[PDB]
Amino acid sequence: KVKQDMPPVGGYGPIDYKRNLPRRGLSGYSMFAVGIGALLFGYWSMMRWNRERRRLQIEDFEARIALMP
Amino acid sequence: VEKLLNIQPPPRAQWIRVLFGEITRLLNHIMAVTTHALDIGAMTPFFWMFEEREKMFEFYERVSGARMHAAYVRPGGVHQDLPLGLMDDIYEFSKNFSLRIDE
Repeated sequence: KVKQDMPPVGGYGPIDYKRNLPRRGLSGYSMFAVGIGALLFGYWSMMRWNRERRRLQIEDFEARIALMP
Repeated sequence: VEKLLNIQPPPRAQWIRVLFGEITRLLNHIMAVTTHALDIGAMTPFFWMFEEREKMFEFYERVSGARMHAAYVRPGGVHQDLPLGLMDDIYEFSKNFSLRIDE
């Protein structure tokens, strides 16, 4: 008969050993640019809302002071 | 024993011996690294990689007929060559082990 030992048609195809750890492109300083940007949004909006809340504050004190007598 | 006994193993024995030599080296290295993590902190990598190690012992169990300590090595060459269809599994593990170690 023939022999049943293993090796097949040669090569088993290619195999990739070498190291790969790629792909993060979002990082220049521009990460700072987007974060600091987010701050620049927060202070804008929050500024507005605190102004509004002061307006309400004066209005409430007006309620009280009109009550006082 | 071979060296002192003036014998050479046949080539295929030497090749199998090399194969499982570097496989075993893959074992002891992956252990050393992972357990070095678990000791220090880092509960998880122990788990991720010792899964693959379990695949390795899945190889040994076919090869030598037992899990870990089974000899499968003698003087004058190894005995009980690979079961038919083993090198396929070896290939398949070796295929993506690269991906996982990079992980």
